[PDB]
Amino acid sequence: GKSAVIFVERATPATLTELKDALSNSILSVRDPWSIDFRTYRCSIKNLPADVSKLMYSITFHHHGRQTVLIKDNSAMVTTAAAADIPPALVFNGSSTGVPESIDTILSSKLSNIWMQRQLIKGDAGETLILDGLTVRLVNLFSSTGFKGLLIELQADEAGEFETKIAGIEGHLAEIRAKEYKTSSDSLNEICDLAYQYVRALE
Amino acid sequence: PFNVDDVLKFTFTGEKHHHHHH
Amino acid sequence: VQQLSLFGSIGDDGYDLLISTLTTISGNPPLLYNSLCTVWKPNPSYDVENVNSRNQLVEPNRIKLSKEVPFSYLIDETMMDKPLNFRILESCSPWSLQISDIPAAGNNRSVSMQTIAETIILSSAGKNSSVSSLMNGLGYVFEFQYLTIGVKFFMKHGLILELQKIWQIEEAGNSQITSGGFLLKAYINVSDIDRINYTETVLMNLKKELQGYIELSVPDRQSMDSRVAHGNILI
Repeated sequence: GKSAVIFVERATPATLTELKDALSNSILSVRDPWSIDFRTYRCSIKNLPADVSKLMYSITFHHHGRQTVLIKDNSAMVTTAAAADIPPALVFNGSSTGVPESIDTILSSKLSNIWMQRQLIKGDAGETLILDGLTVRLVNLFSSTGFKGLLIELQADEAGEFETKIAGIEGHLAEIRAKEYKTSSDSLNEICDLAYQYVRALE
Repeated sequence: PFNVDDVLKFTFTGEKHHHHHH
Repeated sequence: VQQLSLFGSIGDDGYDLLISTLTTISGNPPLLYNSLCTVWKPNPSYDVENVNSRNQLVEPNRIKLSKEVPFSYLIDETMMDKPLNFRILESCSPWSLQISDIPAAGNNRSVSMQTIAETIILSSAGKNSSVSSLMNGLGYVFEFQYLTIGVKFFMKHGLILELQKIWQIEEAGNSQITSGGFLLKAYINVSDIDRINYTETVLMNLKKELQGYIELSVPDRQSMDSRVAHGNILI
């Protein structure tokens, strides 16, 4: 699998649709809407060894497992708050209580002195557009301060032709007059790079 | 056999007693 | 999650009788199981204030990582753990991450009641992907770890009974915390007041049903508190 995240900094709630139509003649079908939470935590340790970030990102995918990936210093940790995702063996030997919660809840309620939530960007009612061997997800990101931008999630099973697929979408962005945007297809396990890409495109 | 509380206390904090307490 | 429980114990010689009793009482023979737990504490080299962004007091606590270990790998992960390439047989394995609170206060409690915050670690990637590095990234360090082996029984209403043996693990050697016998634990995990009073009843009926033979009681709250604190000389 492969992926890329495009974040349109300069944009408005409408930009989503404008790009949605530039694909009207490339679309095939539309699957269920998706959601996503993007959190930023700042470390409160004051002796922090030089060149160790003080920043940690938390990317929560909704029904991509209700999973949350933690990213810090180019490293990622995949977690889940879904009892249904618990490895059977951990439930059997008692390692798990069978009733997990979010790593974010733990961070804010048990480790809040060490980690403070700085920002919380949410993307609701996203759209899953299905093209030719390229799935394109679109969602408007909002902060506690109103609109924050447009986010494009590009997932493609086709390991081959991809660099072309990404360039194509960036083109339709030029058409809708969407200039000054950031694109990431970097890498560090799918869910991890995807999470990483959001970070690169938003940080 | 052993002291339940002491065994538990170890699993929660890691302390082993070389002396008898209380 | 709320874990309601009661504990007890028996010496090695009481094993067979207890197994026979629990097998008849529950209807099923025992099920063998194990788990490795590694406990971590805030890095002492780093120091942070103990307060919120809202300036509210936060108490430092230990984080517990737990998972099962195939029995075939048991010697390798305990005795022969060090010299990495000295053995009999990339990313991190799945783990259960837990932070617990000291049990609920109250004189004459019929059971112990403990709140447990848990999340599941599924995998990792990147530079420092080892669970150890990840814990460090959170600002924690390895403190201690123990292995527990035992048999469990599934009973009605979600009641579970564990007969366990515990071994602390260190290069200097594993020492059996339960040397002499088994730690007996009966508990139910509760995700409404009703279901809480109902769960208490289930535990109370089990206690009642074993009265005379083996006694189950509420352990001392202070013995179930993982908060970090000092360098206190006991008594």
